Amino acid sequence: SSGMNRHTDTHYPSLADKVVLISGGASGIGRAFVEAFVAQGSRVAFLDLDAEAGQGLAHALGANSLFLPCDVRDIERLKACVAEVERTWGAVDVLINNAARDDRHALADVSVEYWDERMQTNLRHAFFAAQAVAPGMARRGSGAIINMGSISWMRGRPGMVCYTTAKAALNGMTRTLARELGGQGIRINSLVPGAIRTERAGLEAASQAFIDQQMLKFRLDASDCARLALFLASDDSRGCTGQNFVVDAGLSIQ
Amino acid sequence: GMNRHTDTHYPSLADKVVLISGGASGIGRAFVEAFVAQGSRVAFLDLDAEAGQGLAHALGANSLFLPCDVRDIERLKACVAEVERTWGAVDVLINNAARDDRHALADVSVEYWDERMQTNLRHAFFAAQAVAPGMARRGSGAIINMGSISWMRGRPGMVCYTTAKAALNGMTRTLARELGGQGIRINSLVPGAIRTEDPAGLEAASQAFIDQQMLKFRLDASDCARLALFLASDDSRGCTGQNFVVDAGLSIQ
Amino acid sequence: GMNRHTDTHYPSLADKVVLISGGASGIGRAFVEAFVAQGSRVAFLDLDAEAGQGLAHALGANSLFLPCDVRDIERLKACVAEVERTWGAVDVLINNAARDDRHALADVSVEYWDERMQTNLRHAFFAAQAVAPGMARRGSGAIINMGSISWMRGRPGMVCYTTAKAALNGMTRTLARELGGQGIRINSLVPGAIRTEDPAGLEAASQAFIDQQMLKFRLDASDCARLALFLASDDSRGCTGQNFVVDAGLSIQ
Amino acid sequence: SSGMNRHTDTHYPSLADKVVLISGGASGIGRAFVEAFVAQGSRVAFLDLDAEAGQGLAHALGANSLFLPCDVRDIERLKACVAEVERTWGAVDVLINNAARDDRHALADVSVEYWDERMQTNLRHAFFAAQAVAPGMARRGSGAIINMGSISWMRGRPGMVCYTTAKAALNGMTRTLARELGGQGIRINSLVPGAIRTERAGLEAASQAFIDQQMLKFRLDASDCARLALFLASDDSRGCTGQNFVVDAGLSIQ
Ligand SMILES: NC(=O)c1ccc[n+]([C@@H]2O[C@H](COP(=O)([O-])OP(=O)(O)OC[C@H]3O[C@@H](n4cnc5c(N)ncnc54)[C@H](O)[C@@H]3O)[C@@H](O)[C@H]2O)c1
Ligand SMILES: NC(=O)c1ccc[n+]([C@@H]2O[C@H](COP(=O)([O-])OP(=O)(O)OC[C@H]3O[C@@H](n4cnc5c(N)ncnc54)[C@H](O)[C@@H]3O)[C@@H](O)[C@H]2O)c1
Ligand SMILES: NC(=O)c1ccc[n+]([C@@H]2O[C@H](COP(=O)([O-])OP(=O)(O)OC[C@H]3O[C@@H](n4cnc5c(N)ncnc54)[C@H](O)[C@@H]3O)[C@@H](O)[C@H]2O)c1
Ligand SMILES: NC(=O)c1ccc[n+]([C@@H]2O[C@H](COP(=O)([O-])OP(=O)(O)OC[C@H]3O[C@@H](n4cnc5c(N)ncnc54)[C@H](O)[C@@H]3O)[C@@H](O)[C@H]2O)c1
Repeated sequence: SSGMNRHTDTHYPSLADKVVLISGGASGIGRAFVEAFVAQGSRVAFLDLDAEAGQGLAHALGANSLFLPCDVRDIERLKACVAEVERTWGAVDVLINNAARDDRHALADVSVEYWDERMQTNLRHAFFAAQAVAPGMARRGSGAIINMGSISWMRGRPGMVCYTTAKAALNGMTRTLARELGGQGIRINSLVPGAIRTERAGLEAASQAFIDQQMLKFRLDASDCARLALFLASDDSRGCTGQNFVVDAGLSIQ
Repeated sequence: GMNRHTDTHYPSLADKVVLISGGASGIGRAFVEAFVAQGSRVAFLDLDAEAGQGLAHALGANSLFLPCDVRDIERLKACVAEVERTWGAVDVLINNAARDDRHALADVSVEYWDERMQTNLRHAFFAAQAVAPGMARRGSGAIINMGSISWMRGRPGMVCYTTAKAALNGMTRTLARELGGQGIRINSLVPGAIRTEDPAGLEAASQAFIDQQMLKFRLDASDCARLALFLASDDSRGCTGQNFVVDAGLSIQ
Repeated sequence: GMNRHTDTHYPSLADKVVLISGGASGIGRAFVEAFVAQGSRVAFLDLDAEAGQGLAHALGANSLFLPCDVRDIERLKACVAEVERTWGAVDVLINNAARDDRHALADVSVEYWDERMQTNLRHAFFAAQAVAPGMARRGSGAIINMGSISWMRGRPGMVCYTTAKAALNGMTRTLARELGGQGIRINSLVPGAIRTEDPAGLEAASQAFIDQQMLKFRLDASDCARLALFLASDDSRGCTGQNFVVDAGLSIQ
Repeated sequence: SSGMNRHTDTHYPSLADKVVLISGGASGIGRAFVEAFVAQGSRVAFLDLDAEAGQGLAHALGANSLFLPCDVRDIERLKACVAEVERTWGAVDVLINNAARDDRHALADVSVEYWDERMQTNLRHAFFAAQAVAPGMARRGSGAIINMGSISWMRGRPGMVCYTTAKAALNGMTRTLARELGGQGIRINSLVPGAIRTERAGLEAASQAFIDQQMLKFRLDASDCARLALFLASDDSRGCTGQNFVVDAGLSIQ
């Protein structure tokens, strides 16, 4: 559907028919991944807690898009959602650990219950999702995992300690997983966005603030993220593992 | 009788109130002994009661052992409040308690992951949260997060421990910014392969670390403690947000 | 007959003007061939005239070989100006020319150091300086600095080469900021141990890199070229100031 | 002399009588090193192109301070200055590569002659000085090298490409030298300052700008640098090599 963003004009033959799985795929950046992979002719499954948003997107993208309802805090349902994907299409080729929650919170405000919840939606699934797809990949001898990272912890960003600390956690989980699974043919990297404009006056000011702080004087959008994801998924990046790829218009270096 | 760990003397450490988690054994013990030798008032937390009691008794009246399982945040909070009740606001927090037991990626259950994160990461946040208001009232404080080179070197077979350690690398930066306007500096102390209490199997493993290191000698707990004293003292007053790596070059191979 | 290096097709590369130093052989050749396959106009510089001539002849009318010894800044400037005269402003500069010959710390003279810095670092600055005004007039441009993991891994026995490579790591960041307001993005492409044209001695060394890598296969020039195409294309339009490391995990050990 | 800053109250017995060599020692940060080591009772030699500044400082600090005139661009004189130090006191214990020139310069303005000169005063000496002191150290089985680094290249600071690129060069030269010389007992690290107030209206504003950007809301001065240098020199840091130690009040993380 010409209504839905293709995100790039580039064509990656190596993505055709690969099985892709994206968590938090129904909105924002996750939606752009879902769109971009479908446009390259992958078989794309995504998970999201918003069922009516997920259903609309699968309906718009057609039969090579699959929407599986899932709350990533429930590891049981996450492993079930994985098993379903592997049942329908085979072993996953490309896992994108994207689901996350970046609501702001002062350090003094944080209760034990909040911290545990935030760690569960922000960090713990990426581990269990990678744990779930790994053996299928290993059986085949190949696959790719992308962990969505953030420059927020790199820039020491205050006021959201559970989210920045999870993002920092994934930076390290990428390296060690890379080592643990590389012998099996599985490459793992972190895609690290800067300030991506989405849909999640004073808005104009905040937007100009980013442009003033960035090296490249235009705003980043979800397309910039998906363009990096397609490269990281494709055979073009087959020797890259353990690494961060930062798409942030220079905002992390100031 | 006690390991003093350095002949250096830091006048700025005299009388400072120092709180260390997992202080009864290993690295944490070395911190406890080193800061006591500098004249600090040192409170430490540990779930090993017998080890903690013995150590406090051996070090005397400027050591205080509080029993605490760091997974229990309420007890952690209570231990902090009691330190502040006895000696006033903490000057120096060292988030040290950790469990680095090996575990294969394939075998980790939800429950293991939650517990390993709670032992290895969660408490460092809550301990910081507990000491911050007392620090801010006084206008000064230092926090030291014990880090690890293991995640930097992509070390396999202990994903919960390395991921926690990588978590604290980020938590250092962001809390440094969030609290530094209150006068609180926060850094991570990042050791390499520290020797701590098949003879050939041990000897061989120890030789392998020497062979891979740039400096050809084994590191021990004293190396750690000497870095911590500097990171606590007024000599590092302007350092915040940073890692300081004591690893004989093991991380650069 | 030619290595195309990828089956990927980047429409944004069609007709772009690409300048590569040390393009006649090895990695630089792979760049030359890969961008020509995408429909770009590719100019390359090299001191090996016979290799450059043959390559331009083999690739045809959208390849231009300019003889150039990159230590000679005046010639470097002249080659840039001639590219701009034939095809207009450069779209994509790849600072590639380097010499990585081994040399012991103890034995390096002033003259060796100066020459090794001139071959390995200086030209990348001047080449950037030469292409920047033409980029700025058009409002867009990309620069790629070929980096190395060797300094990151503290590799001994070639101090001039590793120090140059570490120099470009910093030069990437600062030129990214200085030129990005003009629309010019700058990144470093950082390969691991790339196979390029005692059999047991070679086989063993190659096996050692496989053993230390995370992915168990040897990297080649094509791996490099496929990253460069992405870093040149509109797919990386928002990436600047950054390293992109293609090393099969060799740098994380 | 009570007139001269001691920089710390800390006492390091392991520094007593060690031989220290500092390039660009007569002014600013280099002067603070010279003062701090003398106060710990080291034998301190420094090099500087400003003879009358160097003479004044050696006169003020007394007989365990030695001032050797030197233009660090002249590698010959630098190796001679080293040989003199080793002749008078033995092998150097602690080398601090501090001399540098941070005049601003637009990228378009830079001529070949400028670039080569700047690289010579900013980078090339640190290599040759480390080359000169190394064999004496190796003979003894011990020593320490500190390379003065800068957060400027880390923060992608524009308008001084020769200086930031040299600083970036030394970041890498620290790692590789660490490996090359570690078997000999020589440890090498980079001391990396933030915005240090020195003596090198609108000044007040610029100063407030740093405080606003820093995490810790006070200015850094030369003492902060020397306090780190003494630790890096002493036996207290005997297991630390190959590393950066950044003293910048959080300015690099923003
Ligand atoms: N916005 C940016 O500038 C930016 C920058 C850096 C990193 N990122 C990262 O990009 C990724 C995508 O972020 P986004 O901005 O599109 O977020 P978003 O919240 O706009 O959309 C993410 C999706 O995740 C879903 N989701 C949230 N909780 C979930 C749960 N428990 N189970 C299942 N689905 C759940 C949301 O409903 C939504 O569908 C995240 O990893 C985030 O950290 C974003
Ligand atoms: N040993 C090394 O090579 C090494 C290397 C890198 C980093 N580190 C870091 O050093 C720090 C100290 O480590 P160590 O090697 O001495 O560890 P250790 O396991 O020997 O000792 C840690 C201490 O914590 C206590 N402890 C553990 N769990 C606890 C809990 N739930 N409640 C209370 N106390 C608890 C233990 O009883 C022990 O006294 C840790 O943060 C570790 O991450 C150690
Ligand atoms: N080979 C690897 O494993 C590897 C690893 C990391 C980084 N790199 C980087 O890859 C880039 C390409 O390297 P390579 O391995 O193909 O090197 P190479 O030495 O095989 O080829 C470099 C090319 O530059 C040309 N050249 C050298 N000096 C020149 C000069 N003064 N004037 C003009 N041309 C000159 C050569 O003639 C050759 O064609 C270099 O920047 C190197 O730093 C290579
Ligand atoms: N100022 C800061 O905020 C800051 C920040 C980061 C790094 N640094 C670094 O700190 C170190 C000291 O800098 P500073 O600010 O005190 O500089 P300064 O210029 O104030 O004093 C440095 C000394 O070096 C001398 N010198 C310069 N050229 C020389 C030459 N060719 N031969 C011999 N001596 C020479 C100067 O005359 C002076 O005596 C340098 O390595 C600099 O990069 C400074």
